[PDB]
Amino acid sequence: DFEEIPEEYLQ
Amino acid sequence: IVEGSDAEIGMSPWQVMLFRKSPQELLCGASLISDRWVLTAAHCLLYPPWDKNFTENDLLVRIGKHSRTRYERNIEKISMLEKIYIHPRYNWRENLDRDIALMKLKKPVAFSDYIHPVCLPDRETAASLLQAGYKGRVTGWGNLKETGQPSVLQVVNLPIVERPVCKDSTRIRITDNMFCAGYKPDEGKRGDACEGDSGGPFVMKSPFNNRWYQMGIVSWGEGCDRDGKYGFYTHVFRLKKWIQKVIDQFG
Amino acid sequence: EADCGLRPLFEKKSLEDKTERELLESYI
Ligand SMILES: C[C@@H](NS(=O)(=O)Cc1ccccc1)C(=O)N1CCC[C@H]1C(=O)NCc1ccc(C(=N)N)cc1
Ligand SMILES: C[C@@H](NS(=O)(=O)Cc1ccccc1)C(=O)N1CCC[C@H]1C(=O)NCc1ccc(C(=N)N)cc1
Ligand SMILES: *[C@@H]1O[C@H](CO)[C@@H](O)[C@H](O)[C@H]1NC(C)=O
Ligand code: NA
Ligand code: NA
Repeated sequence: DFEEIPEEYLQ
Repeated sequence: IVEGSDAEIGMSPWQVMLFRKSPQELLCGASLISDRWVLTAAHCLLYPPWDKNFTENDLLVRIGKHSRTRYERNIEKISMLEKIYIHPRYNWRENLDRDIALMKLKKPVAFSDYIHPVCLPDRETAASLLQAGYKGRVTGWGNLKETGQPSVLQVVNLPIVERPVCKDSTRIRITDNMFCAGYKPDEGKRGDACEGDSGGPFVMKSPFNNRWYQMGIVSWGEGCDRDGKYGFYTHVFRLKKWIQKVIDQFG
Repeated sequence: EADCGLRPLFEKKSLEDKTERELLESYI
């Protein structure tokens, strides 16, 4: 449903 | 938001989305009150009856958003949480009394056309504006109906309701740390916050200084937009001493 | 803080949003 966010924020 | 409309660009630049890291999904609304502090409802973070107990690393804050689901490149900013503070007398056992929490960001967010803090009321502004019939504004990406989800941020203006009417609408014990808002069945117009709007702001524009103040936090309601029911909001001014204590001590 | 509650795309440029007048009219 949600567009993936840049991986940097999930680190 | 039920029976609202699409927000204008930059209409609510203090609006914050609390975002779950995994699975990636909307958790709640919230608001920006400074470059390092975000205000939300305690039940967004802690609600044992539903096995909810989020820690800092579980969540992100997304600021400057309009679209619910898109990654708004070059517009939104995404922040990590340094620390969560829940009101020490938050009553999750009974009626969500004192439904308020603060989140300190790891790094300050840069203000922009789309990102800007809301004011918190002082005693005088609260006394002047928190009156039955006076309208405030609620915003959020929550459900469009009680039982779907919006493309972009929704907005609705709603009148504050007389305390005895709030009390007589529900079997739940209401406290001075809550107020309610919404139209009466006879008033024709409608609208309400809903699931997913939790933690977002109820704001009013002061006619004295033309600034927006956050008077409430979306807290609870029996269903959404039901005739004879009202939305309940955390009374921000009544809990401001706690807010200031947290920021003064940890900020 | 100093400029809290003043929106860049509205108050700061003296533009009104489409429904803020509804709020003002209720503040009787
Ligand atoms: C024990 C109490 N549970 S409760 O209402 O969910 C507790 C609560 C109240 C307000 C905010 C957050 C939590 C309850 O069920 N009560 C309190 C006294 C009468 C009865 C009631 O009718 N509650 C309204 C209500 C309860 C549950 C729901 C639901 N669908 N979960 C909806 C309305
Ligand atoms: C008392 C209880 N009522 S409830 O009917 O279950 C809330 C609910 C409505 C629609 C879908 C899912 C949940 C409630 O509001 N609770 C139980 C504990 C947390 C809080 C909550 O869900 N808050 C979110 C919320 C829901 C509705 C409204 C509204 N203004 N109608 C506001 C906040
Ligand atoms: C919720 O999580 C915290 C920290 O992990 C824990 O200490 C607490 O006991 C848990 N339950 C609460 C606050 O009700
Ligand atoms: Na009652
Ligand atoms: Na209603």
